[PDB]
Amino acid sequence: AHVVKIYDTCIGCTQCVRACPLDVLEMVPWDGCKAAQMASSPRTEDCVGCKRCETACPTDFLSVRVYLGNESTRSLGLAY
Amino acid sequence: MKDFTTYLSTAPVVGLGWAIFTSGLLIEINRFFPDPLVFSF
Amino acid sequence: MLETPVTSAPIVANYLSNLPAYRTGVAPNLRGVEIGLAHGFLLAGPFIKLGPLRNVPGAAEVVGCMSAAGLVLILALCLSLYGNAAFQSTQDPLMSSEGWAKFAGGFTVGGLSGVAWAYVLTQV
Amino acid sequence: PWKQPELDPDTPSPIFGGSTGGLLRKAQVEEFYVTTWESPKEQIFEMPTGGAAIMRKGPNLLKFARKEQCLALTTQLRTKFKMTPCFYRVYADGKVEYLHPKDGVYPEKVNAGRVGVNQNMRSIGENVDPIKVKFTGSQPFTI
Amino acid sequence: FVPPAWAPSLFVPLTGLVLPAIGMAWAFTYIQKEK
Amino acid sequence: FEQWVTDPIHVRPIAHAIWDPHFGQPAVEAFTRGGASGPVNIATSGVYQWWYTIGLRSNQELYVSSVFLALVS
Amino acid sequence: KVKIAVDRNPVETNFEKWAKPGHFSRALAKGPNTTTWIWNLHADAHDFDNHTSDLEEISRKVFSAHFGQLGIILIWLSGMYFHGARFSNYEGWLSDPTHIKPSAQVVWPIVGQEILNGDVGGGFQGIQITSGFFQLWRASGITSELQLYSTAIGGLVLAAACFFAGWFHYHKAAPKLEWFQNVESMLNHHLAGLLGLGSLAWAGHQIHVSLPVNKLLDAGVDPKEIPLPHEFLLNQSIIADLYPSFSKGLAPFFTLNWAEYSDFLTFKGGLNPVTGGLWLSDTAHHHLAIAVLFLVAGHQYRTNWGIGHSIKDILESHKGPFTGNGHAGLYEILTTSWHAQLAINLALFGSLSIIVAHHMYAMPPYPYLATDYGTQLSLFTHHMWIGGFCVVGAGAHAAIFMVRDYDPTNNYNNLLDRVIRHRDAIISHLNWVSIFLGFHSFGLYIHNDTMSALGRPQDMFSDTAIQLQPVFAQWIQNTHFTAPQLTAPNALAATSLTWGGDVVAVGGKVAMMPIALGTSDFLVHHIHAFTIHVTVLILLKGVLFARSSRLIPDKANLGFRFPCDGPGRGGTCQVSAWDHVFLGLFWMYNSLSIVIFHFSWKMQSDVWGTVTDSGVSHITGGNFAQSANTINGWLRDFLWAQSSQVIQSYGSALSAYGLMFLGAHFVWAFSLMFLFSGRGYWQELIESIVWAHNKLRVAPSIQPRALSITQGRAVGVAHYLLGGIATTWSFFLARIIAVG
Amino acid sequence: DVAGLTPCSESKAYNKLERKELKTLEKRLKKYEPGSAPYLALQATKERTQNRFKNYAKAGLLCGNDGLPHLISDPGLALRFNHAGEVFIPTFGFLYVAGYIGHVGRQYIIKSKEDAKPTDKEIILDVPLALQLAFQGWAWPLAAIQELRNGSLLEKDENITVSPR
Ligand code: CLA
Ligand code: CLA
Ligand code: CLA
Ligand code: CLA
Ligand SMILES: CC1=C(/C=C/C(C)=C/C=C/C(C)=C\C=C\C=C(C)\C=C\C=C(C)\C=C\C2=C(C)CCCC2(C)C)C(C)(C)CCC1
Ligand SMILES: CC1=C(C/C=C(\C)CCC[C@H](C)CCC[C@H](C)CCCC(C)C)C(=O)c2ccccc2C1=O
Ligand code: SF4
Repeated sequence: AHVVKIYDTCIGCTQCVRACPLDVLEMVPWDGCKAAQMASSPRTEDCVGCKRCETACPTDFLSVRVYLGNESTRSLGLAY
Repeated sequence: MKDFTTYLSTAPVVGLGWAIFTSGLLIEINRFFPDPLVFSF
Repeated sequence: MLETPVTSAPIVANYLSNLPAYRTGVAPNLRGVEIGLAHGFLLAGPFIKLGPLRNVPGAAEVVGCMSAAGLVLILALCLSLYGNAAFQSTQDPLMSSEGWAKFAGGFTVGGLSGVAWAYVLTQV
Repeated sequence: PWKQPELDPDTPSPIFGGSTGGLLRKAQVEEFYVTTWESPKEQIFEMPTGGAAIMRKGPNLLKFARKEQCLALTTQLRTKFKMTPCFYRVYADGKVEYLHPKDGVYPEKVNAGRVGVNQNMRSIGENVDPIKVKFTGSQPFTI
Repeated sequence: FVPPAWAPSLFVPLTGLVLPAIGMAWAFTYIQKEK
Repeated sequence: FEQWVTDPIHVRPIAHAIWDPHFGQPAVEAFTRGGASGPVNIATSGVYQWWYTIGLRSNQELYVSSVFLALVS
Repeated sequence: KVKIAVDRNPVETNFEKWAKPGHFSRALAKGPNTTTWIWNLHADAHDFDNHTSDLEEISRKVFSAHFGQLGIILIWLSGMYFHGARFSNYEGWLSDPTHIKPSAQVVWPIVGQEILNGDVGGGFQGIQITSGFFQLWRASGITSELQLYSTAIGGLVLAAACFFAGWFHYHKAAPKLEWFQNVESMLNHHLAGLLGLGSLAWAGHQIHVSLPVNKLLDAGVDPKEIPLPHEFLLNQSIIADLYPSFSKGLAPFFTLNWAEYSDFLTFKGGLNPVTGGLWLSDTAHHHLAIAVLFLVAGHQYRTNWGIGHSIKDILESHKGPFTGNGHAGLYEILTTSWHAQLAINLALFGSLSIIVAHHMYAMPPYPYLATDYGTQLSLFTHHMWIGGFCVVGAGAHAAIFMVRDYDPTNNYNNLLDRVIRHRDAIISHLNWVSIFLGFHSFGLYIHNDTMSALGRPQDMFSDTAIQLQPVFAQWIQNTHFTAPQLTAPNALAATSLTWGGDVVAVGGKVAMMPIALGTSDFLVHHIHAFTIHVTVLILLKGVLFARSSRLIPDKANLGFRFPCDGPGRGGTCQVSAWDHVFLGLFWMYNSLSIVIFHFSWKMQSDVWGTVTDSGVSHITGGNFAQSANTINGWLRDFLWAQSSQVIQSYGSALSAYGLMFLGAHFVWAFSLMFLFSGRGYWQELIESIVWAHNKLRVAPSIQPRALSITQGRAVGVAHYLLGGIATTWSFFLARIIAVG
Repeated sequence: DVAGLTPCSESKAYNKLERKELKTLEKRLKKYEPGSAPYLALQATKERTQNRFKNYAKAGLLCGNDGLPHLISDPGLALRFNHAGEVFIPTFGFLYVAGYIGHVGRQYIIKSKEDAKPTDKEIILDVPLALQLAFQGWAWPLAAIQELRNGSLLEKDENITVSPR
């Protein structure tokens, strides 16, 4: 499926997870940010690449990136 | 007055004023100098 | 899921039950023969009517019959292609690969038989 | 959460008529998703696959063909009535997978029990150029 | 040397009907070829 | 090619003959141009002028050139 | 129960909010920082549902906006009457309407545009107008320019009154929500007062003013020697001489002997041979009957006096077994949602505009209207396009209601819920119908073109080879030709000349004549039905899938107007209902363009022309029976055979039509860069221009940004529609003025 | 007599075009009585056409083979054949006016940035300040080249927003 990569510039604001319509991201404990939270993608096989997480990222550039490629039944959003 | 003046100070109103000013200037120039093409004093 | 009066009508249910495709009471060869007969008989219709030789009497029916036979053969080739390229991997024998091959053979046999029957009916 | 709940197919479905955008043949060929919630009272909600339904006072079970529909229903129930539902995924062979509350605390929380995966530890824009990774099968963002 | 007069009556239907038909048949079997 | 070689001003070059069973009789009659026995297409690629310029004159030369280029391919 | 509920002075008339451009929404209240704010200023200006969540303030804003639009309309009408009063040859046109072209716009000689003031006749120079205002004023009994001046001054006064009324009813005395929700009182007052009372007043004007002036004009007397309408109003001797039944003096009306009024309230259905228009007595009895029917219908609903009908009770009572809750929650929907009422009003208004265009080309309800071919063509095309725009806005605002104002609590098993519940079957069946129609019409056209290019005229679907005649339309035409014979024996002749009969001509030009229907007419009618079906499919798919879909289950949370949901699931570009309306606008444009092309060609070939002693010689010689069956026929015998007047109009008064034609081609071509492409390219180009202006230290404080994807689509569809509309307008007007 | 072209006064097609225009104007004029406003309008149009045709001649304008005057754009060639007033002087005048516009816009951009919310001044224009900068732009090239000399016209590449490579 698609590739979801999260960098260290994330501030743990949990906006990307709330904007996710397929429950791909998660919040794990961290020490590199003030909020002590870091975004993770343990369910990247269910991500369709809608880039809704990138819209909700408040940091400049993007702390979360979605790269398309190798579309599957789950990645193409097919009910059939 | 000053609220109406700031409304007149908005960009579309002053653009409209420039539009009427420039159009009237060019139209009066064309009317009182009928169809010129080459600058010949 | 959304049931309708026309889809769940008992008359519609028994009309679709005894159809050759949904009978599930015979070999695929007989169903293919019936399908080919019916569809060739109806497909010969527009060919004996509006073909390029429709103004010429006699030859119009023959030309339409060979065109219907060619269309039947093309449909049989596409049926065989679908059977070979659809059921190539793992209770109805029609959904099987060789079952669909026998269905296609019955379909082309019925198609040529229906074309010949339409030719006989147009001649008489 | 502490113990992963097991789905019950005998739980009553919410009061609804017939759906057209419901489960297709993929439900009997591939996996399909099933959402469960616990309604304290009967009320009308809007399904993502059609019109409106009425949930029963008790357990409620619904079936969908896409995980996005399940999460849309979940977030609608959480925003409108604070329902906290949960959906499973059932394959063709009957394998049941727990999907939304992986630790039972929802992904908005942390719970100090999830290991962060697929996290690049370098800043964005510090990735190597595609010329550096050529004829290797490794993307610049996958390292 | 010079082709016969029936060559347009044979090669044109061959490359207009038969050859594209067998090409599409081969391509259809190649698209849906599974393991 | 030979008729165009003899008179390069008046008669038009022929690209390829047309064999279309969907053609009607007025369409067959209207496409008979350049002194041909059937429906032909008037050549606009300019290979007639080029092959006249390089020295090709007979149809046998074009035949052997075509078979040699097929062998080369 | 029904009473006036008005709040006194809720909004103070202060200019403090005129200084701040963005004030209606909190998003724009923070001030501008990018240029996309400015477009957002001009996009959410009338989005009153987004500014406030209170329905009362939205209703007050709607009332004020309607008053403003009526004031604008009255200003435009007063300006039209003023232009007819001063810069017009209406008095010259009244002397000889069959030789002087109607002109009401005069240009200033500045840069050589004075050549646009063509020789319209009657010692006047101006632009030949196609609005038909001259025929409307002749139908209203207007003779001198003083009456037009008085009408213009009254229109300006009423426009100022309506503008002050909007200011008063918003700022001073704002009606409450309960005042707007009295739908029964609104319907009763509109049926009885807005429509019926106006119909009776216009009927009385036609009886007392328009009929004698029109009769004297048809008699051939001097318009200057025609007595003034007040002489007919006060003194009864002239009205008794013109109509003996006026000598009774309202006796037959109050003694129920209405047959005595048959001299000036006639039923002679057809065209007046003197002027080629509808009989004014027929229009008088028509508007009188319409007024009576609407005053009857306006006493239907119960408001405050017990008797009447309840709309909610009627809607809840009409429930069948196959529909569940039949029309249950619709009363609450239409009394709370402005957008549902907007969709209903726009759909019915557009359909009625199409009806107006059809029944106005069919029956010209104006003296010397059918002789002016340009006026009839322009009016038909204009009403056609306004109707199409209204019926596509109906789908747009229906989708807006679906996104915003739909409540699933009030819609459990009602009709809207079941429509949403089988929307997939609806869309699939409509798609199949559209595909089948497009095949069996456009493929028929391609078949005709191929068999024409293959030299097989006997293989074509023409009027000579394969007779696919419209037997139903021909049977209906024959039945309506015999409508006065057996089923409506009180009518003197047929209700229109399109069904059949003879040829009515005015001044040597044919006003109306029977229209023959052949295979080409059947082909173009089925093509029109196919295009309408496709547009209906697009707009219905936009409306029904506005909330959710299999592709996107949470489309309602994304709003009505969003560009996309990213490239996920393969790509979700143009998935919103707004994008569906944007796509359907082009299909509406294509449908109406084909419709008006069919109208222009059919009426130029089989209706319009000149009348000589040998017969009726049409403009194009009746090629529609042999050329309209192929696409190349429209390409050559309709688009290339015509449009020669547009390209040869240079150096004459019609050259502005050619310039407008070129500009319309330009705008249509310029729209394609917004229709195609995207946003990131222009954003990076703007970044490069930002670097260029930053090098020179002339970078603006407001950051320039590329247009939004929705904004870019809107700009593209707007410029595309404007270019196509003005192209057809210029081509039609130039062709119909030069040769007509 | 450059580019193989003849002067408009010496040309025959120019006089033929003028005669054709006068003929069609007279044909339009003959349909109206002399005591009517369209007659005076057409007489004024004919007088304007005659004045324009006289002014195009005896002014250095030349036409080739169609009577439509042609313009010479190369400086020097236009200088030695008195064709500088065709495009050479108007292009300098347009450059002067365009520099006026650019200098006025630059002055308004710079002078409205050292204050709170410069976008508010951008969207609601300071009309007295705009008019003052309008009447102070008559010496735009002097101020432009002086800003070039002192380096305030151009920004350095360190304070300029730049796209990643
Ligand atoms: C029989 C009485 C009557 C009449 C004639 C009208 C007439 C009208 N109403 Mg109204 N309405 C009425 C009663 C009436 N209303 C009642 C009782 C209610 C409350 C239930 C409403 C609630 C209502 C709403 C909510 C809206 C209208 C609107 C309109 C306009 C529709 C647009 C149109 O057709 O243009 C026709 C235009 C003309 C004929 C031009 C002349 C218009 C004149 C000035 C109006 C004169 C009639 C007026 C009602 C007399 C009373 C006002 C008096 C105190 C001065 C029209 C002017 C719409 C609107 O706001 O438009 C401004 C609108 O949205 N009506
Ligand atoms: C709205 C439409 C309309 C209008 C305005 C009129 C108006 C008129 N018609 Mg017409 N008519 C109409 C429709 C109309 N009719 C229709 C539908 C038909 C059916 C075919 C006719 C058939 C018809 C015939 C056959 C005749 C008329 C005639 C008349 C006139 C007689 C009026 C009369 O006695 O009525 C009754 C009028 C009143 C009772 C007056 C109203 C009460 C007043 C206004 C009270 C004022 C009080 C006020 C406070 C005090 C003054 C104020 C001041 C001090 C400042 C009048 C000009 C007759 C005519 O022209 O001869 C004179 C005639 O022969 N009409
Ligand atoms: C009965 C009339 C009516 C009414 C009262 C409304 C009211 C509304 N509509 Mg609707 N609409 C209508 C007809 C109507 N519409 C029709 C006929 C169409 C189809 C064309 C639409 C299509 C439509 C869409 C697609 C949308 C709306 C929206 C809206 C809302 C805000 C509109 C706004 O802010 O525009 C502000 C004004 C403008 C943006 C100016 C528009 C100017 C156009 C694009 C170009 C004008 C060209 C002009 C004719 C020629 C210019 C030439 C040039 C050289 C000068 C509001 C609820 C919007 C919304 O959010 O709904 C809630 C929305 O998305 N409407
Ligand atoms: C002339 C160009 C053209 C054509 C042919 C189509 C064709 C189609 N569009 Mg459309 N469309 C076009 C331009 C065109 N579009 C443009 C410019 C836009 C932008 C506004 C759109 C926007 C648009 C939308 C928004 C929708 C469509 C839809 C459709 C379908 C309707 C099917 C139908 O009724 O006709 C049947 C098809 C034809 C008549 C095609 C003509 C070709 C011949 C006659 C068919 C046979 C060819 C030949 C004999 C077979 C060759 C075999 C082999 C050699 C290849 C169809 C696929 C709708 C859809 O999906 O289906 C309902 C739909 O919703 N289109
Ligand atoms: C003589 C002549 C000619 C020629 C010319 C030429 C050849 C030119 C060149 C030129 C060049 C070769 C140039 C260059 C340049 C460069 C640069 C680098 C620039 C810059 C600029 C700037 C920077 C500007 C600025 C400004 C603005 C924009 C605004 C404000 C003001 C100012 C001015 C400051 C011709 C024939 C055509 C025509 C006639 C005349
Ligand atoms: C060109 C283009 C742009 C760039 C267009 C922009 C930035 C809009 C520019 C509008 C200008 C500023 C309007 C005013 C133009 C003139 C300066 C005003 C008239 C001047 C005369 C009176 C002198 C997009 O942003 C875009 C977005 C989405 C899809 C397609 C496109 C698209 O095609
Ligand atoms: S939206 Fe961005 S900054 Fe916020 S938690 Fe997600 S990756 Fe981090």
